[PDB]
Amino acid sequence: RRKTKAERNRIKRRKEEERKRKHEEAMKRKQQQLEQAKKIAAEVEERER
Amino acid sequence: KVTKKFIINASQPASDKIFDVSAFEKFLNERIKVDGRVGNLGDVIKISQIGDGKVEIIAHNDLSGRYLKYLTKKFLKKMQLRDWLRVVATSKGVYELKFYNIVND
Amino acid sequence: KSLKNRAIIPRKAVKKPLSQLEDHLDQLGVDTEAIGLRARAQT
Amino acid sequence: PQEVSDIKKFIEICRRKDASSARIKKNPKTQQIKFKVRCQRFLYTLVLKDSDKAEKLKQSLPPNLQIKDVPKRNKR
Amino acid sequence: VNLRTQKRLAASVLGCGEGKVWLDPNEVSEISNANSRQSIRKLVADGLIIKKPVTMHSRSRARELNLARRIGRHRGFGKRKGTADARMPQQVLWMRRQRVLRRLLVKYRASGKIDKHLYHELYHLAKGNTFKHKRALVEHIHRAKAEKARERQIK
RNA sequence: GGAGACGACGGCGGGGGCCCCGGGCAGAGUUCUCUUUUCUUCUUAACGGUCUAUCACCCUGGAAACAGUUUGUCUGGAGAUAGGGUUUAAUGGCCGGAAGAGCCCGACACUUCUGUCGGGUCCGGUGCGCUCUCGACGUCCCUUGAAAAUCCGCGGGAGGGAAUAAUUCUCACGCCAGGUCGUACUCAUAACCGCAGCAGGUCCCCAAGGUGAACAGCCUCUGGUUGAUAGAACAAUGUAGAUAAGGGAAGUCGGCAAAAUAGAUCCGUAACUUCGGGAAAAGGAUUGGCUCUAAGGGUUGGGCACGUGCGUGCGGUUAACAACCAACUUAGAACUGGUACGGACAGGGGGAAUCUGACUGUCUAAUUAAAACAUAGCAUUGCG
RNA sequence: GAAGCCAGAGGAAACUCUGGUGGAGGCUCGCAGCGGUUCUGACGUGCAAAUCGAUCGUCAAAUCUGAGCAUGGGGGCGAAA
Repeated sequence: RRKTKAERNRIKRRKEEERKRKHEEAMKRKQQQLEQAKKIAAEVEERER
Repeated sequence: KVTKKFIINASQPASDKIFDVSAFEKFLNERIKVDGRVGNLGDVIKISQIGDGKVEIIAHNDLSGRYLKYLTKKFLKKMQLRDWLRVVATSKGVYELKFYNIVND
Repeated sequence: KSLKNRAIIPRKAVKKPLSQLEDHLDQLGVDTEAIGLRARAQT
Repeated sequence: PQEVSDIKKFIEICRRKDASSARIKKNPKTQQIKFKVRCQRFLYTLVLKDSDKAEKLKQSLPPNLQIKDVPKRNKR
Repeated sequence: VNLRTQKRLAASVLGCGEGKVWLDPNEVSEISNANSRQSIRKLVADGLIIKKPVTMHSRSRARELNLARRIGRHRGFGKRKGTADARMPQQVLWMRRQRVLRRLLVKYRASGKIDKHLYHELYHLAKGNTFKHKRALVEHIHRAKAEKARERQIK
């Protein structure tokens, strides 16, 4: 059936909501990597060796 | 409810007995307008003296320090001190009165 | 005032004479010797 | 200029041979910190929240890489 | 003592016109001793050279006239100088009216107040200049609904 | 095979910049009185990442009770509407660049050398506005509106290719190199030409505010000037600008010149005509200020039963209702000043006819702009 | 305010009328530009070996204009003076 402007606005709002959730989850994984940065440095050292 | 704090420092001209803090308080009480009308202070804006030639303004509305500086300059023009006294923002919400730069001739 | 053709120079950009300041304060009724404007005046 | 979103990739970039220098920029109004490394082609910027672990990332950064803090005024 | 070079240098340093440059008339020799942009900057910092502010061009009367024209003044037959089409185009009025009517018809069809056949008929009536405005279109839609309900009750 | 690579004009939509409106911090001005006032700074490049942007294309499905749809009537069984996607296109949002810059304000230091340290640089709105650019349409042609260098894609399958590992990978990072000139300044009432620092001539961009239909006229902001022999007096005759009682062309070869008309809204408009015009024909009524009224818009938002912020199965078209936001026109009424009301500026005198050339257009630079020339149409001649 | 289009009212239909839409024309008022009609105009050893003022024609095109290039005196070019 042909959709309504309210339904289109709801679809749009879900689109920016999922974009914001992706951005927040990327910030969380960056923070986790910053927390475990020393092990990452050791692994980079091991790979270069 | 938000509360805004404003200091009008006039300690140096008050100690030099050039600026009258009580007269300035009366001028502020008669000229500060709320909702476009003077004499509409009530409990919204309170003007007092905290000593040492300093004026306290407590405002629960969106009163502006720019408006307070405008009224201070109006009072200085009425007292013929506009050409010799300057109102300078020193801190956030604090306006201090001081002399202009003077040369010795 | 000549505001039709040019703007008035700001008061902070012009340094005031001590003699003029003492004369104006004396006319207003302030004892200049009791406050010491000579020390406040620069050179 | 390029922005790095991975701590591992930034560590490898700082261990690249062409990484001549590095600097740390602090933005306290935004409460963020930036690690900028100067390579041959690109300046790589890592953006982090201002935190103690962000400060301790200096220890994981290589020692021979000359790292400096950005002053408040860029004096010519 | 000539100060043309100093005035030009002060204008270039201060980033203004040469008419906005003020040189101190009591420090003419010290200003004339300045031949470099560095010395001009030093004199600007010392205050012997300042940039004069701009000449006043206020907009208060224009804003007052805009308020008066918004509340309805100064639009009489002795104030109009262009033709009616020149002041307000009939083509722009028609475009606005057609866009309002088509937007309302699209909204009604989407919300299900009117069906698709009635939408087509009202679209072609709107193109054929039946309705002066949205209110007239709404009354026509209400009358059509009332006639349809009366026909359904009769049948 | 594509790109390079292409006309003119018309309206419509998107984006940047400019203009305009409101709030805030800081500074400046005004202040007899009024003005929470007026003005000023409040900015973000190339180059990249990422998320999106009309056309178009694809999948499902099969439409008359025809439907979708633009300001503009085009599209559809050669597959529309609807639903879901894919992509050309950024001068759009955010991020890196990049605040460390630029800008504004303040406080110290300062023979100079020289500066030093703080606080900010924020949030919105509007549009028949101006300018540039992009996109989709449309109109016109007996007019159909460059070429090449250069770059890319495809068809084809020659060669070259691996487990001693190979790689002839348009991916990422890294290494090296980039020669010659020209670059000042003017571009014009003084830098060019006219014998000259000559009121002449000489090709382009960028283009603020008010009035107003308007890059009309007039005033103003930025930026520029204040440069063109001076001083005194106010005779005749001049050049330029004006007014004049009464009469109103009696003037003069001749209404030459001047005056009168003029914008906008409404009423109304003849003969003739190639039916397109004439026509703004003619002739009339009105226009200031103030206080109101009315009309013309945009955005968002519907109840159950389950699974669990979405998926179905239903149920209803009084949302014909609420909340928020918004700008310019049009019409009507009262009151009020008047010698004036398009109060300056700006801006058709009109009509009855005759001759004449069809019209638009062109020429005698430096005495003639026209019934001259050209033009479309028509007619004739020559050529296979 | 030309084709084209929409709606309403008639007509058996072709068409007729009414109200809109649309934006055509070597159309029209008019700014700049281009040109050069008139004035007992200014100027007349001039600002000028053709200039100045007002007024005027034209203003979406047979419009205006730069650079490069071509045509050279028994010639060229010429909407023909």
